[PDB]
Amino acid sequence: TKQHAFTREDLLRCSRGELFGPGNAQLPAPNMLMIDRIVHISDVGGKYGKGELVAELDINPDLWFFACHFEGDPVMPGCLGLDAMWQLVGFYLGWQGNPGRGRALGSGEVKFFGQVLPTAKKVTYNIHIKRTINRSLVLAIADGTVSVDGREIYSAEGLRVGLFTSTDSF
Amino acid sequence: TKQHAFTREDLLRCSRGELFGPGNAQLPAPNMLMIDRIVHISDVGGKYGKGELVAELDINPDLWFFACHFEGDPVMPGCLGLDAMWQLVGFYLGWQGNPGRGRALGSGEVKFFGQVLPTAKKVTYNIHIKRTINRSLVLAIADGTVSVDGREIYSAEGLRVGLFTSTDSF
Repeated sequence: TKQHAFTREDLLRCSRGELFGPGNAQLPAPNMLMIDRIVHISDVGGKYGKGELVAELDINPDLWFFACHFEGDPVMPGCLGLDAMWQLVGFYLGWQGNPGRGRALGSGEVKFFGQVLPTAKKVTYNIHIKRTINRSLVLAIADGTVSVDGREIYSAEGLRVGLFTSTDSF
Repeated sequence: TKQHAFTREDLLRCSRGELFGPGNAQLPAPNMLMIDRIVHISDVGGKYGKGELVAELDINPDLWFFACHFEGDPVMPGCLGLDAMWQLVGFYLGWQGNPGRGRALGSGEVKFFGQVLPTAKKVTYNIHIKRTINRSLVLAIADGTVSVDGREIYSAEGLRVGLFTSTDSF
C-alpha cells in the first residue's frame, strides 16, 4: 500500500520479482508487459469504493505487435489490451501484500468497439476493483476500460485474477 | 469452403494475405500467431450445426512467451489462448469467402481453470460456430474451449469477430 504511482523502471523491477518479492505477483517482462506506468493506484475510491488503478502504455509505430498483427493492416491485438487489465488486477493483489503468483481466471462480458492504430500516442487503462475474496484462494474481481488518446475503445466486466502460493497447483 | 485442413505453411501463407487475398481475413504472423495447424474446419456440424474448427499449437519450452511470462514462473498467457479462438473465428469468416479485415469484437464469459506449462506437448482449440450475421457488418459468434494434452483448461462463450471492408473505419 506504500507507493501510489510507478515508473516503467518500477514495473520492470516488478517483472523481475523485486517489487513484491519472489513467489508474489509479478508483471510480465517485455514483450508481454502492456504497461509503461501506473499513474494512480489506491485501495479506496473507484466506481465501487474498493480501489482503482490508472495506467498508461505509450504507442509508436515500432511496437512489436504492429508488424505481425496484421501484415498490411497494423492494429494492437484486443487480447493484449485485455491482458493489460488482468496484469493490473494481478499487480493490485500483490500491492495489497497478498502472497502468491498471479493467474487470470477470466471475465464476464468483453467488448472491443474501437482500435489502436500505429498513429496513436497513448493507451490508458482504468480499473475499478469490485470485490476481493480471501477464501482458500485469494482473488479480485474488477471492471476495466481501455482508451486511446481520450476515446474509450474496450470494456471488460468481472475481470478475475487469482493468487497461487508455492503449494497451489493449477 | 475448398479445403478442410491446413498445415503451418498454409497458415503462414494466410498471415501474408495469400490464402484469402489482400483486404480479406488474415491470421497474424509470428509471434502473435497462436495456431500451428487446422485439423478440421466445416460449415456444418458442431455443437450448433453451424460449423466447427479444430486447431493445434505445439508446445516446447522455447516458445517466446514462457521467458517473459513470468521470469521464474513460465506459463502461456491466457489472453493468447483466448486470442487463438478469435484468430480461428476470423479464419472461419474468410474461409466462407466473406470480404474484409478481421477484428475481435469481444466475448461473453471467459474462464481459465488450468494452465499451459513449458512441459506440455500440444494445445487443442475446439470452436463451435453459433451464428453468422450478414447485416451492414458481417460477424460470427462462437463458443470455444482450449485443451492441453487432453485436458480442458479454458472456455469462452459468445466469441464475436467482425469483418471490416476497405470503406469501414473502426
